[PDB]
Amino acid sequence: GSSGSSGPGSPPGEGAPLAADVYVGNLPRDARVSDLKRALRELGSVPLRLTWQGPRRRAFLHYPDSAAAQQAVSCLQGLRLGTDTLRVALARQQRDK
Repeated sequence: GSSGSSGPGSPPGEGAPLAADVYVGNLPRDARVSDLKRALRELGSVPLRLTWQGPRRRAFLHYPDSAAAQQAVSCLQGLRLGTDTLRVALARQQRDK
């Protein structure tokens, strides 16, 4: 074997909006909320609320607090349904009225 190095450094979580909403796009043609839910369940990534859209092919996971979200995301990452690789990433947008 061979090892002996660290790799610290993670997107801080203080001061910025407590937006604990994860964005999910690039869903199959006729994807089913279940398909996604299941994976989330087994992955212990079950949020309080989940907004799934059909014709729009989008999904929004609402976690209790940022922490909960972050942890989940890292896990969700990579996960894909079929051939297409779902586009999962913390929902962030600068929309100021």
